[PDB]
Amino acid sequence: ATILAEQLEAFVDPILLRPVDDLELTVRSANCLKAEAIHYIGDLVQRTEVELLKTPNLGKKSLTEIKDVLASRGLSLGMRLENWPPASIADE
Amino acid sequence: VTEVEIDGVLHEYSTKEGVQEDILEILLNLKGLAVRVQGKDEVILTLNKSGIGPVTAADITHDGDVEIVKPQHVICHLTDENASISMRIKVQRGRGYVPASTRE
Amino acid sequence: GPEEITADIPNVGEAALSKLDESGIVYIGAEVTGGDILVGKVTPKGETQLTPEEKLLRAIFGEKASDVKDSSLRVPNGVSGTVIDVQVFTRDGVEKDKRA
Amino acid sequence: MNKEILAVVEAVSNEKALPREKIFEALESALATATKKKYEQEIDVRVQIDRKSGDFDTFRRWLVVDEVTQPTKEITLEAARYEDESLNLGDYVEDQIESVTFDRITTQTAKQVIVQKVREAERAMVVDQFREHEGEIITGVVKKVNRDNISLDLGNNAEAVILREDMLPRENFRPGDRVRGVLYSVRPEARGAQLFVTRSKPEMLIELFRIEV
Repeated sequence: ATILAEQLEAFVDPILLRPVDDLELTVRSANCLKAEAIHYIGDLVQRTEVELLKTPNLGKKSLTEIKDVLASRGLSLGMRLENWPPASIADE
Repeated sequence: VTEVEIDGVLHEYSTKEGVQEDILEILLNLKGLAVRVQGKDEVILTLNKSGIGPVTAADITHDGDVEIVKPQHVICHLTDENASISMRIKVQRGRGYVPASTRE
Repeated sequence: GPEEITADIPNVGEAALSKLDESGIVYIGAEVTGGDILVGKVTPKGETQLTPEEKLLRAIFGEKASDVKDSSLRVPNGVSGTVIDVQVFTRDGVEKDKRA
Repeated sequence: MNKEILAVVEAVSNEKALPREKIFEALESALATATKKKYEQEIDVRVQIDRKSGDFDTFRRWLVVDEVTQPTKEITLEAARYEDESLNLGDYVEDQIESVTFDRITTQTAKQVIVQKVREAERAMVVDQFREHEGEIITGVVKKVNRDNISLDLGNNAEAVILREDMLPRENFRPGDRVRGVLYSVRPEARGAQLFVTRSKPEMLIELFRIEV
């Protein structure tokens, strides 16, 4: 093996991060939140439900759809973010 | 090459309206494609061609590192005025012979 | 009652009908393995008589005149393939489903 | 409001004295169980019992607390400030809904889960029946012979288990014989109330002589 080697050394939250339109509900339930220039459900969780109920852009059926979405407790739980990002949501 | 996705083709045993070879023969002609890649593991090449005549291997929209070494290679023959193929080709590195039955 | 050719059947898994459409028949082009489901088919079971514990199930679910087992067609154990062509023939009078 | 459940409520051969409404909830979650597997968790036994309705739509809950345990059923007062502090401490305020699990299909599995729920209700009823007496000098007839255990069959579809440790050493019993003793198990047993008699205790023959003289 020494001879043959020397013969070769000259070669070698996921619901909040998802969009409102990605929700299982209809497009109207997403558009009710999207009328306030919201694209992510994290923006919906950043605002209170009372603040959304004080705007007539949401409808009566949209309130029931929002309740059905909040029944899973992933969104609209009355939270407050920095702007968008949590610590797990970090830039890398 | 590993994967091909012709646009209007469900399974490889079908036929596309306006090309005088089957989809299986197009897969053999793409299997014989001689291509160099430079700085990637795998790469996706794009092919678009419309009009009467051959679809040579030089009709692939080449990326910034993929280099075809034989551009006269025929794949198939389009045979009508408005009948066009549009496929995505997946070309990757490897070693030996890796068939389809082992590894969509 | 008759048999149900629809996908709506029990004892399944995401691996039980992840290649079937919304009406039981496998797609044209779905490359299957040995032992998947091509056509989902459920048949009737026992009749006997209406039990005391099943007296409420006698008529409270539309099509509750039949039971439900499992007799779906499967690829015989050993062969792969790619489904290239599906034929559906219907005896006249029977409701055509959405894929027919 | 099809009124099918209304007349399905009043069957009522065996669940007249049993909790009717609870059996609808039971059967409704059983229609909702069977082929559910996605959603977020499972279903919900709790559901707005609307007698009139009949097909009570499985509603969810939010349970107002001051704690962070049971994530899909958790409120606080600070979250109740968006509702203008209308929520109080400890309430079970429902703020969500659920649907059904289907078709052709999923409903003999729903029949199967309807049966499962009926069985659970029957077990509860049997427990209540055994609690009514709470151990007495009743007899019975052997039917099955298990390892170090004797199965007895009484009246009104009732079964009792005879421990071999509470039995006589030489005196061996078999099927077809009739034995009598005092039970001492009707509370916590196993999926109901396993009637456990003891034909070896003194109080066992306390009324045995009383039955004669």
